[PDB]
Amino acid sequence: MMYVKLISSDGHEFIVKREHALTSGTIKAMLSGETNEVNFREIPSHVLSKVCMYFTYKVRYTNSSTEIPEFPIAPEIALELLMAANFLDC
Amino acid sequence: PVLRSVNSREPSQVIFCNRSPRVVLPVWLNFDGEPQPYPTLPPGTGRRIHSYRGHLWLFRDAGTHDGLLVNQTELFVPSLNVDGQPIFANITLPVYTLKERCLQVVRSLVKPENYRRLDIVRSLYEDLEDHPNVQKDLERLTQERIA
Amino acid sequence: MDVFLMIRRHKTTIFTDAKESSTVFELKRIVEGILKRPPDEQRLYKDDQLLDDGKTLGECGFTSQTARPQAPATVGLAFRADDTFEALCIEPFSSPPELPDVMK
Ligand SMILES: Cc1ncsc1-c1ccc(CNC(=O)[C@@H]2C[C@@H](O)CN2C(=O)[C@@H](NC(=O)C2(F)CC2)C(C)(C)SC[C@H]2CC[C@H](CN3CCOCC3)CC2)cc1
Repeated sequence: MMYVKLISSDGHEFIVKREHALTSGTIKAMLSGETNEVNFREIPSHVLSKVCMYFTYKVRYTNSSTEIPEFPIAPEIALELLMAANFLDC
Repeated sequence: PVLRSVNSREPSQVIFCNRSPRVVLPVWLNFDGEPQPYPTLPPGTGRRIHSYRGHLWLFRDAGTHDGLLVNQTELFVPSLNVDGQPIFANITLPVYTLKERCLQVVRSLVKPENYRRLDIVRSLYEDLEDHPNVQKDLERLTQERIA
Repeated sequence: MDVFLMIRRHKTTIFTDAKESSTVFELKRIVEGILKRPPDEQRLYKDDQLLDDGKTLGECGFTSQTARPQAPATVGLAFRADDTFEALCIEPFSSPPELPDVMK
């Protein structure tokens, strides 16, 4: 499908399907007032990587009667991930 | 209260199946609408129990009070048994928002007093504080029904 | 049986879903559209071993349980430019801070 690129502070590039990224209203807006790229100056890769995994998880298991697994969040990343979440509104 | 059980006095048999990784606390709304606790179901367990038609159930994490879904909705009302078959109420994890899930993990690791010590924006303290509860979800469901 | 995976090379990472009945070549084609490099120039690896074109994803070991949406499996990528295929180099993600004391 259509893909978009989400870049972290440490310079890692993540290519995610647009519809997966549009899970975040903040990413949506950034995408539209062209480049399909977005730069997150304050989100490091070990957070943004986990954000992309959430995008995959929500899409698959949203509106599905399969037993939903627990989204795994380790303790060492939880506080940073929460911060990213509040900003991304996902 | 619109969200209240009704005294059918008509017995129904249900199987509560926990299809979550969480310890479930079954919650029964009495005829005056008050939430009432019931025996907990550990993960991977199910039980055949007795209830009556028109009685309202909701299902929650026993320790954290996080919201859980019963048959892919929030409320379970036992139907009339058919052919001797128990009605199945399957408790599943919802697809939480990333923020809510992140809050669940932090709350799990940080004592409520120390929430203010975290180096996070203030709006998020208040969020960590607003622990999930049954009283708040009942008002939402009522208004949704009104809609 | 959809499998969910991460395709990584250097500092790039791709998040895509594929069927267990699909192959390396079909996945190399997926890389094409996204990254504009032809299949002849892509080597896809599971761990340190090359995955042979025409081996189904499950055969390669990308089992449905092993590659899950919450915890995707990594399929390595290296590009063949000019003379030699490059060595596999997947840069690590940032290291997390030390857990704060309150959490500790
Ligand atoms: C094992 C397990 N694991 C997770 S949950 C669970 C579990 C466990 C027990 C159940 C019993 N079931 C109900 O309590 C259903 C449910 C709800 O529908 C209300 N309710 C009613 O019984 C209401 N009464 C009435 O509606 C009427 F009289 C009009 C018909 C009522 C709440 C007003 S009386 C409840 C009494 C409780 C005591 C019992 C007698 N003993 C045996 C149990 O303890 C000791 C003494 C007789 C009934 C169900 C599930």
